[PDB]
Amino acid sequence: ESTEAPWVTIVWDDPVNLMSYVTYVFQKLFGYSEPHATKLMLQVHNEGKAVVSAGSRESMEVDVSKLHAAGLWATMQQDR
Ligand SMILES: [Mg+2]
Ligand code: NI
Repeated sequence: ESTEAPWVTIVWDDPVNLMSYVTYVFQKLFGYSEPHATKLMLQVHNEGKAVVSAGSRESMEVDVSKLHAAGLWATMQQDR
């Protein structure tokens, strides 16, 4: 198949960061509203991970880097 396909950024639950911090980071880095950021934070915390953004591989690479700088456990993968 082709490599021009969409990717996602995933945040993984970590035992150190405050829930309030994670909500704030999603608002700050992605411009998300409070209800949206809180829902994603709670999904990370209750499911162990959440897709937080989606787009091209190169765009997701930026989101991962931004999240790492904020101290969050982020990875990216191709979306199937
Ligand atoms: Mg994390
Ligand atoms: Ni998917």
